[PDB]
Amino acid sequence: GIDHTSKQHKRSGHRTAPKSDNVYLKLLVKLYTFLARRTDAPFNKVVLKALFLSKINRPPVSVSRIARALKQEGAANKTVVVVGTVTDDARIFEFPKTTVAALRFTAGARAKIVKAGGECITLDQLAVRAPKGQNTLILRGPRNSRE
Amino acid sequence: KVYKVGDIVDIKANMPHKFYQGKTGVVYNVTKSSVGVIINKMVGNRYLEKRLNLRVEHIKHSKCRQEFLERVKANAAKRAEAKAQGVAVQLKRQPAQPRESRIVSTEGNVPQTL
Amino acid sequence: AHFKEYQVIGRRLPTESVPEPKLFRMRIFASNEVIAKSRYWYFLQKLHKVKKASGEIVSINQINEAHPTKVKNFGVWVRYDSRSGTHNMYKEIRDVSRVAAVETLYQDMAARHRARFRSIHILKVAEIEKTADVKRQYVKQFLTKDLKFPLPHRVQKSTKTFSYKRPSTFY
Amino acid sequence: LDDQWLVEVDDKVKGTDNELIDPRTLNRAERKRLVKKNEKQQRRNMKN
Amino acid sequence: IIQAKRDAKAAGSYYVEAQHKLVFVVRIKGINKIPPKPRKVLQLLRLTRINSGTFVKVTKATLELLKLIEPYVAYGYPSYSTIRQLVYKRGFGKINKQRVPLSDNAIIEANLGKYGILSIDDLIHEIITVGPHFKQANNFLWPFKLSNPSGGWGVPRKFKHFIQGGSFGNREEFINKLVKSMN
Amino acid sequence: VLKKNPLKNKQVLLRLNPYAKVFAAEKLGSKKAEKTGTKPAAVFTETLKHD
RNA sequence: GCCCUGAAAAUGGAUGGCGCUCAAGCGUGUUACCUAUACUCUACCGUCAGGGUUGAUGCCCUGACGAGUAGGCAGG
RNA sequence: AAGCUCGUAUCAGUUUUAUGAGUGUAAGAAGUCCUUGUUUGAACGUGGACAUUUGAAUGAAGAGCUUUUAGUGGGCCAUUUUUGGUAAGCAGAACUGGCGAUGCGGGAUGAACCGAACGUAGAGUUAAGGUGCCGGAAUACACGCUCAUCAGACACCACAAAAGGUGUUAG
RNA sequence: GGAAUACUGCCAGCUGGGACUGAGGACUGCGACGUAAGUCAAGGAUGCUGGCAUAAUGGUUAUAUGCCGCCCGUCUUGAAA
Ligand SMILES: [Mg+2]
Ligand SMILES: [Mg+2]
Ligand SMILES: [Mg+2]
Ligand SMILES: [Mg+2]
Ligand SMILES: [Mg+2]
Ligand SMILES: [Mg+2]
Ligand SMILES: [Mg+2]
Ligand SMILES: [Mg+2]
Ligand SMILES: [Mg+2]
Repeated sequence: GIDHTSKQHKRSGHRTAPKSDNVYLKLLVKLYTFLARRTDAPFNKVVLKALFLSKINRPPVSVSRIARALKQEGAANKTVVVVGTVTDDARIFEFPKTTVAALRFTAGARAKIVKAGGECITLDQLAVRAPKGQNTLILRGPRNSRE
Repeated sequence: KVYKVGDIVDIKANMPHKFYQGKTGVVYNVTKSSVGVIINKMVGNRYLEKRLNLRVEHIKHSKCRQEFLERVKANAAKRAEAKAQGVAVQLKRQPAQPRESRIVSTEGNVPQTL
Repeated sequence: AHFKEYQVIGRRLPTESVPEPKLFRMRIFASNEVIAKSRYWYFLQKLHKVKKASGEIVSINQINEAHPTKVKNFGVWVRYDSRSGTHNMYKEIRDVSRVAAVETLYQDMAARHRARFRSIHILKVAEIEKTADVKRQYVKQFLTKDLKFPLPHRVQKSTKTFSYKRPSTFY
Repeated sequence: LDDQWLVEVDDKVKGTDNELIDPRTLNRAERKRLVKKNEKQQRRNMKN
Repeated sequence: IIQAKRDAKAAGSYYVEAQHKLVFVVRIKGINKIPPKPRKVLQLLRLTRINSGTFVKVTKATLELLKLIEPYVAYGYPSYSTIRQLVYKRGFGKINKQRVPLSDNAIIEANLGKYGILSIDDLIHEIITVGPHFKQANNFLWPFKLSNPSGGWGVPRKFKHFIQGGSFGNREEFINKLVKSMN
Repeated sequence: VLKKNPLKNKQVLLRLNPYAKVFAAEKLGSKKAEKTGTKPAAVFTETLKHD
């Protein structure tokens, strides 16, 4: 016998794998697992962690929020990255020309960004363009606003 | 002898509640007559806060932080001196060490059998 | 165990403006030096007002027997603990060594007086120089001139289960 | 209770503005109120 | 030390040697029916199972812990041969929270090279002479997992004091014989 | 894959301690001490023989 | 100190039994010996943990752990 | 069980030091220095600055904050403090252990006694208890005591008046 | 006065007998003996030989011997009671 100081067979946890069955989402998880292992890039770590979250923990990000984020000084030419859905917003009348990478775009938000003159790309295209996440700005949506 | 809220005091009687002898608490209530003392008491596997009301003569100022304040001042002075003159300085307290060797001489001190 | 005799010399720890404390020496019978130092501190606290945490051990030295091959008569003065109080006892042991005499006394106390090592105190062991000073009959009977005695009814030890001859107890 | 060296504070007093009051003073006030109530009852009986 | 003892005897004095700075402690009782304070002290000294041993630096803070756990341990003053054999045969390092055998000097150099310790002999030196990095070296050493004594405990009943014919307490220099038997 | 005891395996002993070869060659495990003629004091002898 | 008396009922029975008297009884000392799912070393199963990896919720390397009613989770 | 953060982070049924009582408190960013503003002193502050010799030992890789829900609750025994006692048992408080949910070795047999906590095996060594035979293991060695017309091999309480005896041994 | 021996301890001194185990599966590493190429007991067993080639080993089944094993479920502190 031994007088254990701590619990035995304790799981670390930390959301090892996603609960989804989307084959494309699993492919993205595979690509960013490879990137996070073989780059030592904190951006890749953050994107890999965000790809494991549930729907209620991945709230949508508005195009008006994207515009407010781009209004920051020195960020007018950075690539906005949202691990989730980008929704449209009719409360804003001027939208800048920018590149946005996201899991999903609504039809209105995609039309608004393309009409402003930028491009909507996916996470694999983002990985090809910036393998270490150079000049990227990760945005998260509001959490407690829902109940 | 004026007691204020937040002072650390010792409970010392000059019959009931004999458990509160030697206990140390924090002053929270001061009146013209009595003093209120916070006591953290062990119940089961947790600590609970209790309000005690005492006469003025049955408490006194506690000096439990006096060594801490004096040591802080001495450490500041020694650190200033060692910054003025470059020297390796040890500031942490150390436990009592085992003693070194010695020679004991029987010069007039011849051992006596008892 | 097999007893050994030690001298233990100790003292109080030297203090400020009171240097060179007086040395105290005891002769202790024990099986090893750890037990000897424990007995020394016990007796020092019992007699003087000196504690182990306040004192120190200056020296401990084994004392050998001067003539271990010379048969001697010993008077042993001891005292033991009791509810009534401390009682003296004097015994006489014929032996060739102080430590073996002490071991014989301890065995005799364990057999007769139902006593224990921690409860028995060895106060003094003195060789009786003159045969006229021996005053116990069970020792005096072995001091007679031209002492002879047989050993009747000898029992031999067999290493085998069965013997083919009836045994004899002759000697 | 007035001469008692140490009085534990009741749990039910907390949450009200009467927490700062000396419990010895509170009990003396309650005793005097009881005595005056007895005197008023005696006066009522004498009136009746 | 030998010549200082002789020179003191020639001059009529007594040479008092320095107190031991190091002890070795072996847990002798099992994990059932241990009172809470000695149980906590045994956990703090990393004696979590029977026949587990560790080195302890002797200070006023550690003497009281040893006094608290006296009925459940056997401890004493180890010698150089005992320490060398313990480290050579049953020495394991704690690397990334794992128990790693010390079969090469490169392991010790990679894990304790910042303190100036480059080999198993340097580790033994830091143990035997309680140096500036004794705490780090001792905590690097995994607690020693000793077997039962090969010749037995030498007594009929273990759980009396060593003075009173038992096995626990401070046995000083006899801990070397006991630990070499258990090694 | 397997722990080898330097107290028994001479190759592992030499791998862990290069000075072991010098120790064995110089026979430092049986080093003779220098003979000296120091005598104890009469006070020490009398105290040792004292009752 | 040991021994005897120092009160006992009622089917036939108990230091566990046999039996034992310089003991196989009592006090003590020194050794040797016997053996637990305990300790030490090794192998194997599973769990957990830490690393590596362009049938990848797979593969490789290393380390430590394993009692269980109500109840919980997981794989079959 | 989920999230968020932080991770020389957060601490600890332990000790030490200082200070109380006949076990309590304290041991640094919820700091410190200068500079002199608030109602010649306490108490609140303006601006600048010192770190991996950031303030005892030992140990520890997970800690903190929000949400979130299954089973349960008046049990026995023992040890230590303390108050009242009875023919005698004991009765009322405080704390801590063992057991229920737990097998294994030993005590012949067993709810709380001794040892020890449990994956499947091999080898070695032991614990507690033992080694005349049942029965694995010395009818070992050594020093003494005892003879019981149902000794003893016992729990250490009672019978028990430390009473009776021309039993024996040592004081 | 000159020794020896006992006791305790140390050796990176030498050497004999016995038992259990052989995980891993190209190489890599740390070392040793060697001027040298190489060799080795150094990051886990190989070499040589005999008999049998089938009920011989082994499995299954019926029984014998040594030791261990109380009748389950439920409900009650707790149950052989
Ligand atoms: Mg286990
Ligand atoms: Mg053996
Ligand atoms: Mg035993
Ligand atoms: Mg028997
Ligand atoms: Mg006997
Ligand atoms: Mg037999
Ligand atoms: Mg009766
Ligand atoms: Mg067969
Ligand atoms: Mg049976």
